[PDB]
Amino acid sequence: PQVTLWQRPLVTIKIGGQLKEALLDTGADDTVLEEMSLPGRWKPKMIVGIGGFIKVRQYDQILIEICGHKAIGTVLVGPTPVNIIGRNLMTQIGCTLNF
Amino acid sequence: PQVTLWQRPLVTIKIGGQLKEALLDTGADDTVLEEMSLPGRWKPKMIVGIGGFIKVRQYDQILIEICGHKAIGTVLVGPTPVNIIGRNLMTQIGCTLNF
Ligand SMILES: CC(C)(C)NC(=O)[C@@H]1C[C@@H]2CCCC[C@@H]2CN1C[C@@H](O)[C@H](Cc1ccccc1)NC(=O)[C@H](CC(N)=O)NC(=O)c1ccc2ccccc2n1
Repeated sequence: PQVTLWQRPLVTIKIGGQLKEALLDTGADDTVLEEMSLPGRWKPKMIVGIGGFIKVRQYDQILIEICGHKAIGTVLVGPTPVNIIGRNLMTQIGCTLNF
Repeated sequence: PQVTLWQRPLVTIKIGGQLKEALLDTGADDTVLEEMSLPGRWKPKMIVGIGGFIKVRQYDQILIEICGHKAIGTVLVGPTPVNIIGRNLMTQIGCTLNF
């Protein structure tokens, strides 16, 4: 459906057997979730945003359901004040901007 | 038109008599442009993103053309590595996410 932007575009994702709210971020290249326990092997990684860098744990081949749509991809876990769904998973579910 | 997200959603804006590329960011509450000269009176402001805070100059009632669509609103100028069009101006031009 058409999600307008008067308020933040938040949605519910299910990942790691848990339900969470997340922000559909067309400006985030990656998907970054708050600290949590995930099944798998991870690598350290450094990412950067407006204020500088944060170190996150990279997870690959993670199944994540975004509003009921299964998607598999790389998830970054770390100190983000808010769970962010980046363009990587959004393209998989078919999201897009309308102008 | 429907802007997909395989690559970054960049567009051309015209502001301050100049043409610039900017990112359509559904995850940014505000609009933040790289340091530039703007016509007006400004207030200092602190904003925060993934890595922490940055101090920006707030400008109000600024006319900014996004891909030819005039919009008037508050612009934040400061040390951002990339010009960001936030949800504030996007709602004015009628942008929205399609799921
Ligand atoms: C997540 C990551 C992969 C690191 N990518 C990014 O962070 C990219 C980096 C890009 C290049 C540098 C300039 C910014 C763009 C867009 N950002 C995405 C971009 O969408 C980013 C996502 C975000 C949201 C909340 C908190 C942190 C980060 N938004 C922001 O940084 C905007 C800044 C603004 N416009 O006011 N912040 C917020 O709108 C915002 C909202 C709620 C908050 C709650 C607590 C703390 C901070 C909060 N910040």
